[PDB]
Amino acid sequence: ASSRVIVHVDLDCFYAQVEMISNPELKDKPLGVQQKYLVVTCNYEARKLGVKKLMNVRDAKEKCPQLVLVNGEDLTRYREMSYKVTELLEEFSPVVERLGFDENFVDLTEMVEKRLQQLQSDELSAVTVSGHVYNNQSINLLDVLHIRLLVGSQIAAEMREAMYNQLGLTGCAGVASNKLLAKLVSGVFKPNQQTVLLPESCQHLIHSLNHIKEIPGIGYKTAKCLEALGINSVRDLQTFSPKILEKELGISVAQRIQKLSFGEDNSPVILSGPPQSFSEEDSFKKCSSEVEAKNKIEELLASLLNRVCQDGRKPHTVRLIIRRYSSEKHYGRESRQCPIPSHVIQVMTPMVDILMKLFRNMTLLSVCFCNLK
DNA sequence: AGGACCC
DNA sequence: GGGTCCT
Ligand SMILES: Nc1nc2c(ncn2[C@H]2C[C@H](O)[C@@H](COP(=O)(O)OP(=O)(O)OP(=O)(O)O)O2)c(=O)[nH]1
Ligand SMILES: [Mg+2]
Ligand SMILES: [Mg+2]
Repeated sequence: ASSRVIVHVDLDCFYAQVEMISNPELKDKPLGVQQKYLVVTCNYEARKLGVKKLMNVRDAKEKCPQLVLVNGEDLTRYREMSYKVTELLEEFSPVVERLGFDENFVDLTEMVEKRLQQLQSDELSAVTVSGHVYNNQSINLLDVLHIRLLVGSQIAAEMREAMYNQLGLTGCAGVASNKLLAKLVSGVFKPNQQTVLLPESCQHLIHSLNHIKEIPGIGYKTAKCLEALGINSVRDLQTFSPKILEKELGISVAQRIQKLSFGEDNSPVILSGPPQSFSEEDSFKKCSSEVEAKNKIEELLASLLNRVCQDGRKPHTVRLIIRRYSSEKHYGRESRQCPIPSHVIQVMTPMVDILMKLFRNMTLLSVCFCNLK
């Protein structure tokens, strides 16, 4: 099992789609989904009118005064539809990895091979692509890698069709030989379109990026380190001294990020299955005095309990997260956790009680249940 | 507990 | 306003 066919599915303006489906009157109006002072996402009509993702509400409403806004602080419906998407994809092939609420990877390698064994040495030359070919690259029908990726594009088109027919949702897909490249290529044509990457255009796709932060896997901190070292482009990263990179980022981060800079990524698509943790949050800048705010911890709990119940499995740990404030230097939240007594596993008041103590041990209040069994 | 990453 | 896995 060497060469892979991977699809990355990435839905369009996910919370906005869900809001437009719920309230048809919002369809073909420019629409922003708001959380506190942020317009976290907006539909493609708003993006034509200036509105950007994670743009603050003011900038957004003076870029576009008629922008309609709906509150998206409660994730219940987005989370529900998100699992519907994953389950539908799992029906195509069972190893589906989630990334956030609206991206999924599927390893289609077995499915592609089974479809190939089913065509004769006649219709093999009838194989055609579905959707865009990255960089308008010519297909070579005698290249077995090209043929597999095209069958991969046909499977992806069937996935996007089923999503739309069964769930009312549109999205993009990217088909490529690994997860890094499938995820880079899925965003090439948006919204609601798909693209496949043939191997000869891999360097073109990688060099299309304008900074190494654009590479999935390289974040805020790593990008700052590389900068400090004079590394700005993908090519700077590709040509940089492996030794020097090793003894600066650790052998782990360094060998992996350098491979990514070439388009190389051996990481497997992992079956996400059910979630590992369940949390709810609330934000209020300045607002929590450190006493008159327990009632908040009680709401978070009431709502979580219903979710964790419905799941069918139970958590064996609970955690309280907080954020403090005086100025905005970089990062730092705070957590205390402890196990959940097993009497209480099998509800409110004793949980309120455990939490009010983890509080006393210690803007933001969140509760997180984890260590599910 | 907290770090880095992700959407 | 959520999530993942590693140290
Ligand atoms: N609060 C918050 N929500 C986010 C953040 N990133 C993503 N989300 C939510 C809003 C999105 O609708 C959903 C999926 O994230 P994506 O990056 O795919 O953006 P979205 O689908 O809206 O846009 P797209 O059409 O994919 O460009 O997750 C973030 O940094 N903060
Ligand atoms: Mg995305
Ligand atoms: Mg999306």
